[PDB]
Amino acid sequence: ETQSVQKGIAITYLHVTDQIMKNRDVIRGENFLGNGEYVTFAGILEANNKIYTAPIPMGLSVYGSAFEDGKWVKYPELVKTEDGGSNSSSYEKGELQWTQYPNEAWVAIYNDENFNNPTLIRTDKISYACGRMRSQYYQTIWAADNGDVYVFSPSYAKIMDADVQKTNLPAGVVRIKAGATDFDSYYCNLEELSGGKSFLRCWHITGDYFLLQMYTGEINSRGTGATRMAVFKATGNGDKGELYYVDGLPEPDRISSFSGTPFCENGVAYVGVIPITTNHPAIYKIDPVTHTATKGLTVNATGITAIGRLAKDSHSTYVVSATVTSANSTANYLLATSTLESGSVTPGNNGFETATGTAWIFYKDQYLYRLQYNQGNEGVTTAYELNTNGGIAKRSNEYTITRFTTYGIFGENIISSSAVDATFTD
Ligand SMILES: O=C(N[C@H]1COC(=O)[C@@H](NC(=O)c2cc([C@@H]3O[C@H](CO)[C@@H](O)[C@H](O)[C@@H]3O)cc(O)c2O)COC(=O)[C@@H](NC(=O)c2cc([C@@H]3O[C@H](CO)[C@H](O)[C@H](O)[C@H]3O)cc(O)c2O)COC1=O)c1cccc(O)c1O
Ligand SMILES: [Ca+2]
Ligand SMILES: [Ca+2]
Ligand SMILES: [Cl-]
Ligand SMILES: [Cl-]
Ligand SMILES: [Fe+3]
Repeated sequence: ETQSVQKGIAITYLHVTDQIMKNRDVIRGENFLGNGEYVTFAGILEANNKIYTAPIPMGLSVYGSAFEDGKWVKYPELVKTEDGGSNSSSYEKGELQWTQYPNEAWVAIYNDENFNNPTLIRTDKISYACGRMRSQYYQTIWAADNGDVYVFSPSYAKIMDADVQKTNLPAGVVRIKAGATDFDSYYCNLEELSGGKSFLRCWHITGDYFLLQMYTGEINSRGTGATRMAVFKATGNGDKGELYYVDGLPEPDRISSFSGTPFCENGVAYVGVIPITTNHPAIYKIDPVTHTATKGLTVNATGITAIGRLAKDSHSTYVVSATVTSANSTANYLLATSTLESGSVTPGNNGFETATGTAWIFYKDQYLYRLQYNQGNEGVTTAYELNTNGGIAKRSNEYTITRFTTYGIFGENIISSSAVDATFTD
């Protein structure tokens, strides 16, 4: 029995009720899809009492390229001859970086949070189903309210250097009917409807409506120009899909960024809009039925990084995470407000100072979890709630967690994941 370093998939659970952190045994990532490559999970989607994730191919590890004298190497000219690269895309000699099979998408369906015996299904109609920004892999699989799972691809691989690693498929969407175990016949080419544009990430709003953060020009590694929103009605136009750019937002050349995860309530989506350069961020309400946006709460801070609701007994409030960035520091404030649609909030008092967070997740209206990314080192997390006096309070337990590149919720577990180096037997 021979042990060696191989690629695995790490899973971290934050149980919200028991307030306990667990690591799963690392899942073997090598040859996850049957072609030798290893994978990164993108998204943890709860629907139909199951977990859906997109196993995003990463190419071949050093172990994978060497395995049985290059068995898995389709394009040997791409195997790296020396260490190189930058940031989370640094590579080592012997790697084959990024997938050799860009013209397909996989989805893994798991019966529960123990992540055993996945149903793995493939489509050749779209490229892999994630968005990309730096190290992070953005969820682009989402469930309509009836349980149908829509699988979106922005065709990020079209920007790969080598022809054989670029996808030739336009950004598009496919479907897994609720309770089905394979894709059905649905397909929507989004570039045909969008004016040739793809997207950075997307989310579910309500019903069969989804929100897409659209590019003004070509998709790119830095996310430049991801400054418009569109509403996608999946079953629109006789089950062919319909895409409408959102009206009422600032001009794209006036938007610096959007806040990251929308807050959905009563059939609409609230999103923070951070303008370039006196102009303060504000929360806009996006009505998917009319694809219209209206300006609401103003946030007197640098940016907005989370929007949600917290409650305890008879108390409840909206909560807006606001960043305050100075020349020498970056601070974060949780701000309580009774409305997202008028007025303003300012740190300096109902605010509560926290560390900054790479990702913020509301668990229902009960808890707010902060997840911090730390490059190659370990991530960090803390959690917040409303006390019995309706004030914002920090939860007792904090955690050091494995490096993560995606996250989601299933049941009472917040789940985070990444592709790791790990020892495996054989
Ligand atoms: O605040 C943050 N970073 C901070 C701190 O980081 C830094 O000072 C530097 N970084 C790292 O050293 C780094 C190191 C690792 C790991 O290091 C280990 C040692 O322990 C090695 O042994 C391992 O092998 C592993 O590699 C992973 C990372 O992620 C890293 O960043 C320099 O970076 C920058 O100056 C900017 N960064 C960027 O421009 C940037 C750009 C990309 C690009 O993405 C494109 C698609 O979008 C294309 O695909 C390109 O191919 C790819 O290059 C990817 C990134 O990861 C980026 O950071 C701004 O960032 C920051 O200054 C932060 C926030 C959110 C998410 C993140 O990932 C962050 O880093
Ligand atoms: Ca749902
Ligand atoms: Ca401070
Ligand atoms: Cl629906
Ligand atoms: Cl409101
Ligand atoms: Fe990085």
